[PDB]
Amino acid sequence: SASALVCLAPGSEETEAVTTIDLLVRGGIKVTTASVASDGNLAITCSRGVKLLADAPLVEVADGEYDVIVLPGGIKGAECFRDSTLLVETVKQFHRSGRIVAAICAAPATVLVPHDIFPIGNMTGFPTLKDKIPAEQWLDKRVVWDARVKLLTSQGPGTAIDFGLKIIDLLVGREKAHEVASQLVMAAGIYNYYE
Amino acid sequence: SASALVCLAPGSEETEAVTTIDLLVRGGIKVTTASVASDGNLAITCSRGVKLLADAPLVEVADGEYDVIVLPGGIKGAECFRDSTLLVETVKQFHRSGRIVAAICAAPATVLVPHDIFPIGNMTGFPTLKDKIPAEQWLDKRVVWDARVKLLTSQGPGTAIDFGLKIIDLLVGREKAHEVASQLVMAAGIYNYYE
Repeated sequence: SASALVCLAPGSEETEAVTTIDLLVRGGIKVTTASVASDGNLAITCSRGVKLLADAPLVEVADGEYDVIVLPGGIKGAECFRDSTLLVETVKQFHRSGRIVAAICAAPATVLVPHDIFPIGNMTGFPTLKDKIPAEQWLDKRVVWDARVKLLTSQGPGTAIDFGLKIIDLLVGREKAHEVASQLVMAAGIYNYYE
Repeated sequence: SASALVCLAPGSEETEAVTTIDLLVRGGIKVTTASVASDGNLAITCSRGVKLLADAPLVEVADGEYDVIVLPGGIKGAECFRDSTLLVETVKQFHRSGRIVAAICAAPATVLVPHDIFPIGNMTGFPTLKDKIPAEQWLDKRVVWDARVKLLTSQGPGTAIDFGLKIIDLLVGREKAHEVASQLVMAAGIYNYYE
């Protein structure tokens, strides 16, 4: 019965968003995609021109029963997220209500830091944006999970598998993470959750 | 400069398709997505439910100036490709005219082998479908490039980066492939075009 809300804005990074969605569905997690900062328009043009159709406007789904809210990166998508009062409030509400916030690539530095959503609490993001993340919070790691604040972060398009697998591990369990990983033909240095 | 025709069908594997498109654009390759939906529909529902929009129906663009035709996997999307006379015709024409055919995951075994498009040449594909590739052609490599017949194949969602980078190497060159790789935060077991 686990579910995820995956946010999409103009300029979101399509590999990050789609890889994550696909893995979550492979993990048996129900995914809803939400259009952010488009006044309800479901057509989203991503950072390298891939066009997606979101399921619903964020304002219609923000109050639902999801276990995780996912913020893909892509600098311009992340800026839309940052500048959306609804997005920011929804992320805060997910946190305060004991749910997971998952953010990749530009999203940590661009969305979470300026709004002080997670002012203590370990976090990563795209490495060339390292300086935008407070020194004491930064870790240069493919995926960072801070259970104290239920914050999952990750670094880039190439870490989207690692990111999605950790969401599965947290929501469904290790066995299912391995089941999913085992069918992807993953590169050798990525953790596969085996026994 | 270089261009790529990326085919899409109902049931295409969205991580494979989108990762490839993203990397090709990062490589400076002009990408056109073509719907192989039998009715010409462009709003494609992929294998895990992601809704992608194709630029054009295949009939309108099959005759274009492209250096490579790319066949994503996904079982039902590859079946659509196999069962499309225009798709098969187009792949044969790319091959006979000295251009590249690139196929990942289910596409080699489902599209290429039944139509005997490559009676000679090394190929890979999704490992659980290995028995569907003639033993004399099968290799268990993340990416297989057979220059003799200009056939590029790859194995799964987790090899989509490897696949896309090799397309860049072939269409643009090693420098650009390395440039793109270096932006991704990719895992250590993916060749990064250094040396």
